[PDB]
Amino acid sequence: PVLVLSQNTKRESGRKVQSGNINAAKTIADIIRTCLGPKSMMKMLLDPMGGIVMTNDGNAILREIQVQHPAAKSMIEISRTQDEEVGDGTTSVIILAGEMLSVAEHFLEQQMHPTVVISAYRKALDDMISTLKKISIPVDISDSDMMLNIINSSITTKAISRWSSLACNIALDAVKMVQFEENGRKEIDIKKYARVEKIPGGIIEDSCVLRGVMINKDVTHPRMRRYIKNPRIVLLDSSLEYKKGESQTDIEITREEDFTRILQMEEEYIQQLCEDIIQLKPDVVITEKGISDLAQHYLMRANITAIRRVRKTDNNRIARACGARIVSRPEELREDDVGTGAGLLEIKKIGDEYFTFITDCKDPKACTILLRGASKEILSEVERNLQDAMQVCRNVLLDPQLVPGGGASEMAVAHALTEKSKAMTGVEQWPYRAVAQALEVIPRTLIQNCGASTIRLLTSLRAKHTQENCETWGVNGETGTLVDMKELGIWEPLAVKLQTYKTAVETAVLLLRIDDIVSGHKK
Amino acid sequence: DGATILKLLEVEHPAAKVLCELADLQDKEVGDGTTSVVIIAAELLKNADELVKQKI
Amino acid sequence: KVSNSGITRVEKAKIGLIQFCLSAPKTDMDNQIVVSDYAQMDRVLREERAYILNLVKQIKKTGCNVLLIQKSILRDALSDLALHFLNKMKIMVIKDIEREDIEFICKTIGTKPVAHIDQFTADMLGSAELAEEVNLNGSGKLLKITGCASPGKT
Amino acid sequence: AAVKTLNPKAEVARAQAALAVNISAARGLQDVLRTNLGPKGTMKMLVSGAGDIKLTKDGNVLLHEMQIQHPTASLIAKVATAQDDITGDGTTSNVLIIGELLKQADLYISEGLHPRIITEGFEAAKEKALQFLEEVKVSREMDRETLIDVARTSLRTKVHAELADVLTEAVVDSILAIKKQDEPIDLFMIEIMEMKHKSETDTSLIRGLVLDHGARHPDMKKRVEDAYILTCNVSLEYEKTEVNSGFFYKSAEEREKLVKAERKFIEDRVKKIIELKRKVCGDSDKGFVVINQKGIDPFSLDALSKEGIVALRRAKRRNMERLTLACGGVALNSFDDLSPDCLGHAGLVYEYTLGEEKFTFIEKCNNPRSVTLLIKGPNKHTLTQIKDAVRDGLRAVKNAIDDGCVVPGAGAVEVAMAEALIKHKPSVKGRAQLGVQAFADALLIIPKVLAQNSGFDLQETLVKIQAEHSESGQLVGVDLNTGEPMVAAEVGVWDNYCVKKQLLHSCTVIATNILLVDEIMRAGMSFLK
Amino acid sequence: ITETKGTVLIKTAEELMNFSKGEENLMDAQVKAIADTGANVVVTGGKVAD
Amino acid sequence: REIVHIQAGQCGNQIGAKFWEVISDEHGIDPTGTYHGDSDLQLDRISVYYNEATGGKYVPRAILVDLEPGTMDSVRSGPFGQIFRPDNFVFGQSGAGNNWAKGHYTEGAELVDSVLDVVRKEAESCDCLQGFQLTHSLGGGTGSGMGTLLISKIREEYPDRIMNTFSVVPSPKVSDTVVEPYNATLSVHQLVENTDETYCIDNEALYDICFRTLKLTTPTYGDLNHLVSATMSGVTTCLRFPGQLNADLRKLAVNMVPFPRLHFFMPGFAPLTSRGSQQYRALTVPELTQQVFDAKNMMAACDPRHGRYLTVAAVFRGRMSMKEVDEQMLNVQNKNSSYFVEWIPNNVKTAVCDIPPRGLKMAVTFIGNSTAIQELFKRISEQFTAMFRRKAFLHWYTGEGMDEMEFTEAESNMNDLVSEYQQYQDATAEFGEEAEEEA
Amino acid sequence: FANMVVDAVLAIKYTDIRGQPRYPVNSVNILKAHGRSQMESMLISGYALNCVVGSQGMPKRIVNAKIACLDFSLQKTKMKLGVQVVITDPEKLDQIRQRESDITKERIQKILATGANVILTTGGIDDMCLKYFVEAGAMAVRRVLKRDLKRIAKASGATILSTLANLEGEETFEAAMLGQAEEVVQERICDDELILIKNTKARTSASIILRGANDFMCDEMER
Ligand SMILES: Nc1ncnc2c1ncn2[C@@H]1O[C@H](COP(=O)(O)OP(=O)(O)O)[C@@H](O)[C@H]1O
Ligand SMILES: Nc1ncnc2c1ncn2[C@@H]1O[C@H](COP(=O)(O)OP(=O)(O)O)[C@@H](O)[C@H]1O
Ligand SMILES: [Mg+2]
Ligand SMILES: [Mg+2]
Ligand SMILES: [Mg+2]
Repeated sequence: PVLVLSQNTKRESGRKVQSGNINAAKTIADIIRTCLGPKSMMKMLLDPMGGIVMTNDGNAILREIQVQHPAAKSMIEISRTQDEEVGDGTTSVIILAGEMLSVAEHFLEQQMHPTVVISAYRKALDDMISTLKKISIPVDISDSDMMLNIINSSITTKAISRWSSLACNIALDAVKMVQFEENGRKEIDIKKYARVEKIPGGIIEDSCVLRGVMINKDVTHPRMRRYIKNPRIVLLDSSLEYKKGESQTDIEITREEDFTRILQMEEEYIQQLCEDIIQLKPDVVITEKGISDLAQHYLMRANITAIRRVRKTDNNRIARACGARIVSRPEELREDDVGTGAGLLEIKKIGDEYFTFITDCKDPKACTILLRGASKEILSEVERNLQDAMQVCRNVLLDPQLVPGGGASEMAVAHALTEKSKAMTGVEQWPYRAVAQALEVIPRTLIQNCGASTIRLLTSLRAKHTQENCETWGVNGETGTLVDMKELGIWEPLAVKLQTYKTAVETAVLLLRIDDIVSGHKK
Repeated sequence: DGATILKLLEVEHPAAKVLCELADLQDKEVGDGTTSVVIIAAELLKNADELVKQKI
Repeated sequence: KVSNSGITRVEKAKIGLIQFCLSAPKTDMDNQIVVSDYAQMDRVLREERAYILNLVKQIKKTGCNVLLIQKSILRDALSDLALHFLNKMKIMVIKDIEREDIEFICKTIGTKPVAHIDQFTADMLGSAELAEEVNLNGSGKLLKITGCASPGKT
Repeated sequence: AAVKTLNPKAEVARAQAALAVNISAARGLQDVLRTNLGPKGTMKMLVSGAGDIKLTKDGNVLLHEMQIQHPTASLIAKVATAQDDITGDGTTSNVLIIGELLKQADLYISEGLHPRIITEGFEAAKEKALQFLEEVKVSREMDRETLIDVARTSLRTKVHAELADVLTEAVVDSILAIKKQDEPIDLFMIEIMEMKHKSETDTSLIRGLVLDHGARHPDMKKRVEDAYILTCNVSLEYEKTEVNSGFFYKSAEEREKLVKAERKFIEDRVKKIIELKRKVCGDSDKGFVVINQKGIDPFSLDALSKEGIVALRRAKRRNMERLTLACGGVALNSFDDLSPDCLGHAGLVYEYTLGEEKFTFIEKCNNPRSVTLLIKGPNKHTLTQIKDAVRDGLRAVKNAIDDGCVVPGAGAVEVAMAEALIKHKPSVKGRAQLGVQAFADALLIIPKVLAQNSGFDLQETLVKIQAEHSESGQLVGVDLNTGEPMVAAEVGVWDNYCVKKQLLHSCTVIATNILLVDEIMRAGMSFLK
Repeated sequence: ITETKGTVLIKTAEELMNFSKGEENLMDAQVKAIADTGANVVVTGGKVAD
Repeated sequence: REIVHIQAGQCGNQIGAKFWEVISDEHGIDPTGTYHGDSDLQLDRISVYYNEATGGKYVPRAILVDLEPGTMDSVRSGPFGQIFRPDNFVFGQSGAGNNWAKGHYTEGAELVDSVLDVVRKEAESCDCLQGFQLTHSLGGGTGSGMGTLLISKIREEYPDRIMNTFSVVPSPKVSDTVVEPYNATLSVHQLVENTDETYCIDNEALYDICFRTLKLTTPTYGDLNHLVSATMSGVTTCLRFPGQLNADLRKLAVNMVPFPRLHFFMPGFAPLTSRGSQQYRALTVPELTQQVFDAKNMMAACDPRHGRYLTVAAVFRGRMSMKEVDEQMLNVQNKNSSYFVEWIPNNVKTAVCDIPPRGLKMAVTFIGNSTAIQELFKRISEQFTAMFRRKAFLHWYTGEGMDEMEFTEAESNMNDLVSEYQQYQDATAEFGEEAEEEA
Repeated sequence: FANMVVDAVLAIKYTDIRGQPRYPVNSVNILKAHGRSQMESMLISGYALNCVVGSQGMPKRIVNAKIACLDFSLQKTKMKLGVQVVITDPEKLDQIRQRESDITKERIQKILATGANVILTTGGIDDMCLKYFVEAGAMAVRRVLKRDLKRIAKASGATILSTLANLEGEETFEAAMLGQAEEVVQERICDDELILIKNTKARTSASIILRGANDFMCDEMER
């Protein structure tokens, strides 16, 4: 009865859309800009399943928020690309993106086409990168006391800052161990081989990093030993149980002696399995699947110890720690796949529950971090902080460079760009300067969280950098006085800064190329 | 991308669905200029209509 | 389109039409193979491959270059093993020809339907000067057979 | 307001509102929990939706059984449980300190002080307190008489006076019997069994095992005066081939032959046991008892019954271990190596019937390393009340043995920290002296609550206690029948050392984290649907 | 009958004819053997056959 | 033999509560426990699902497990609650939250230790038990998470007893939990290698049959339980009544499951249509049997015409003559034999019970093994893969203590399982780029 | 980007009948992965696969590849649906069950005896079959797309096999039917991994990886 053309699809266009997206981007920044600096306070979030997330992490805040607006979905997404890439800097990236997007509407209202602004933004990004590499500082990874200060400068902003001296040791020892050169010349620092285990109770000063692994299992049969000094271990994959085939089988029996003989043949087959394992004389047997009651009887006879139903994620860590490799068929069990690199096997009780320990390895390539503390919520914040530290240490080991922290780099880059823009003639001169001036939102946020004068401190610091050799001066985040970063000792890896600037600039380019919105077309 | 936009919209007027597959065909045959073709086709109709309103 | 992977153009083609099935042997009576000894498993695998191999050797013996199968819905018409051998012997294969246009195909090129391997001789083949599948710009792939020696009135 | 413009259905509470919600709600948990502290505390009643009844006085039990829906009442509840499964005692004092600690910190914040200043006060106070506690502890030999006092001090705050006299002896004795040398105390070997009959003063300790099931055949003997114990988990139940199989015969006669033949696998196993029984038990004077973890067919029962072999089926997995250390046999999975060396010994086995249910007793073991506690009472709610009080008693004794030290209680120690924390506060610098002062008053909630629940005056009594310990350097606590100063160690009041160390660690950490919260927000998806 | 699945298999004419007679004769002897001991009444806890 | 029934979660408890209700009213049992029947045919096999206590009382063999008292109190306070064993009720205090990690690692771990004790006490009262029955849903956390943990613990304890299950299959058109696919994929991974067979049922066809075919434009869950409880009775019906051939659950596995890994069935219930059609449709043998191969009586979203059936089983209930049942069965077997099996002819298993289910003239039950079930499992995997790329809502699972590798592990099996069913069709084996050169 | 685009097109130039050249675009695989800026998107002289090695213990870099392409699954064998197994002598059961797992073992040893280091398969590989590659020190990948396998076989000179039988009864695997590439490396690109095949000798092939701020921006450069 009615005539239609698009059937219930909304549409917006014009300068309302461009102003609509920018106002949405700034709102997300206003949510998170209180969580920056050593004086940052915490937030608590509520999830659909009733848990509480008391966190300070920039990404953690945003991933528990539901927003309809298309513009906001972009900001949430670039948060997790930063975390997955370099693990640190998920807050400074958001604050920059809002400021770089907010200082652009000034030009739009002066009838300036967006493509003119875009060509100016990406032109300033290249000079941003070159200037950063100029003031880079080379580091010597062989100096342990230098590497402790790198990690300490990245966790003084979190909750574990009270136990900082302990945390740096835990993070550094683990990464120094999982480093692994292998066939060819492929060096890696994979992080699925550094398990983090939480156990409520005790005190946080009871945390330690083990030379090995821990398992939430216990011996199948009580008679089996619980304390071995130098175990010879084998890791299996199949099951020690007479299981059915798959080729559409059936048995037809017409004699008295066929029913009992068939049953006796299953026990002989298992005895074939157990005898073959014994041929290698091990002390510990670890398997992925079930173990029949008969198989335990033969194994306990030969003084073996067995573990049932271990996850595939745990065998791969054990195999790398002890030195064994997993073998599926016992008929192909050899001496090169038996692991003799352990130094102890112990099963303790931790609060009405049994754990299995394999420690004192000769040269492990896998570790298991043990954490104790008040409750689940506190330990949940501990591992989120520890993961950032272990991601920070890795980036140093792949690109040994440093740049001053505390806002020193931003002012150094700001001065360099401004002095370069006065050799530029044309309308692109103005956007080229406002982008550089947008970096100063990093020191400004630090001052406001400290409780100081953001007008007096910033103008004195801008005037400071105008001199010839003062590029390392930054803002102290606890008292509020301009101090040199050489003596205070704050540094962050060069990789973190490069990604923060690159992600921030490119997001502003994306949302500045918008002209209209179409909605509700139902796929 | 002109072809991508039109494919994602919901249209039921038969006079418009002809243009949606017009841009789709330009994608397969060539792969560029899928927005130029739609503009030209709609301008040819509009300009020809005034000729038909006059007794031609 | 053609099931073969690699061959898309044939010159001086000899075309033959098939109405039987190149698969494992299958009787209308409900049959089944019973295994009771371990040596029997290897025998079944070997005997199946020989049976399929025998069929293809007969077809190549007559000089056939292009093969046309007919659709079947009760048993498979072209197994993976059969297609592998036909590739090595350089035979162009076209599968799933409709049952309701078999008359038109025979009329156009002059072939003769066959329903038994024992009757696949050189007298049941048609000749064509060119057989090739052409690829339209973006619409899809099409097949053409041109230059029939014994043309019909179609 | 910066989060409403994105998701209008979001609920938030900003800076000063967030502190107001947390502090006002943490105090709510304290107003009802403060009546549990001390042996004079009041017993609550709890009723679920089904109409059940559960009287209790415990801290952790009360937390999870009271109808509460609050975020900040969820953080506290999770901590109280974490302090429960590890230490076993000290959950009520946990909540009282956290609430009182937030109240004192709020007192100075309302005057315009930044919360981070008080936080640094707590850490400085926490470190000093942990050093003071390290020098007050009393090291002893852990003789039986000392453990009686520690066990009594923890069983007296959760049952009436006359009952705690009975449970104290059983708890101390059971720990000692299973305790080897330096090897740690391994629980799960103190079986707790409940029998709903007779008065509740008949709770006793049995130097053996009790099993909640018995003989199933009618003609099995009900009592055995000298038994051999066989512990096995092999199956005497009819079993079929893993691979599919069926019987094809030809006539009636062949059908019978196939029927008899199919029992031969099981009948072989039964003959193995009987052949052993004839050998060791040559004359009809001793006994023989079979305990199996699996099922037993009626045919197998009839064969065993004809030889007077008492047999039980499908016992629990844990008892496969307890019987081994009690009687002294070997838990075996197969009969292909049966020998007299693998049999256990037990001096008395008999059977008890309680209406619908039956029980079996294994007693008079030569040197048991495992024992059982038998709980008796006239109600279901009473049995649960005894069960919880038993759990706390074992943990308190075990901690007093694992550690070499015991700390006097009755409210004496917190006064001592309060005194020492005052004389350290002039040393520190800045406004952090306010944080130290806040902590010192927090530790004084334990002596106050104890005096308040007995019917005395808080201010008058606490000054009397602080009047002492300042002119005479002895450790002085609160007396519950006179209100007078009392020397804790001389009377017999005691407290575990690990409980106090962990209690100070946990409380300070939470209050530190709670006070630094900017805002409470709920902006995510409403429900997981 | 066998607890495991059990079917009767016949391959010749004689086995088909002699199956029914054989089953009945076996049942007669079993009951007569019971009556040989002197039992006057039989009590069972299950189904009875015709 | 002896069987035990165990229910968990939301959906499992509801069906089980109705199931025991549609058993007592047949066998002459009453909501107090006495037996008031006059037919000895009912009491011959009464002990397979029941225990007898002194005084003539009878009690079910059932275990009710849930992490929240709300559901258990509803059954306890509701009808037939006085019949059940008092101690068999096992309940938590906090629920599961439908996070599969929470029900598989954190909460279910400390509950099974107490539940495993109860099932031992029930298994001690039977001379020789034969197997278990499990009733659970694949969407809730407790059904999937704790259901997986329960089965793994059961297998280690009990070596070779059969594992029958009745699981409802999620219909993603009814998506519900935004994170539905995570729950379904992991449980099926464990189910493949630890159960004999599973009977799948979807709420979609549960929604269609009552609404469209019958009446009640707004059918609530209460009616949905009745329809599935009708299907509960039948696969299980033969077991509680005598027959000329002793059909036990073990021979069901060997005779219905040709391959140990392709062991998922979908059932069928014919005699239930519109109330007027319940009267005016001439409910004779061949039209009633005609509903077996229809597109309406199915309760799974798998088109049969685009599939090939493997094995079929037919159960009949009622006192008929022997001839007409075989006559029509002979007719139906060859009527639509074109769309029948590929290499397993003559699959029809015929079972007849004199006493029908109480209430109606006629009743039957059908079981079929389809190759179209992969159409259902494929769609689950496709939706799963689209979400894992974005890592959406992943922290709620990984952050609970489970490694990310498990999500990638479970995906591999689902592709492996689909490949298995696809292989047995030989029809689905039937290009954009221009690379068609020399070789 | 114009330099990248032209180089990729000229790298797929094909010489066809009589004198016609051919440039089959969309034969170049384009991959998206968020992370660094788009100016760091890199062209690959070879091919790229969105797959990871089957098992962890297996090696992850080969410096001289002998690539073998297969189109069939490597799992334990199983009799067809028409063939049944009936046992009347129990002593034969043990040999029956071995042959299921032993037929597949012999096929693997035929493959590995000719010098193959990298195995690519469209079908799946059983967990037991992965062990033989581990000890021999070879790399294997399962669940590979068909269209990907066609391009690698064309570029590296290998031949796609749907079976092992030859013009006689037995099964053989000669060395004249193997591909050759200069290097196979599994790399890390923003939290996930993929496989790179470099410097194929039979022909030239190229692939492009694109980097961007997020996924929506990455999809835009692809179109
Ligand atoms: N002691 C300090 N004084 C001043 N600035 C600091 C100090 N510690 C860290 N910062 C600054 O904090 C900034 C961001 O750190 P953080 O608060 O972890 O946010 P994110 O890492 O998410 O960007 C860095 O730029 C660093 O310069
Ligand atoms: N006889 C007693 N006289 C004085 N104080 C006691 C006595 N018995 C116990 N207390 C005190 O009661 C306090 C609380 O213990 P309890 O009531 O078990 O709850 P919780 O251990 O959870 O705090 C202990 O600090 C202890 O000092
Ligand atoms: Mg940082
Ligand atoms: Mg264009
Ligand atoms: Mg106490």
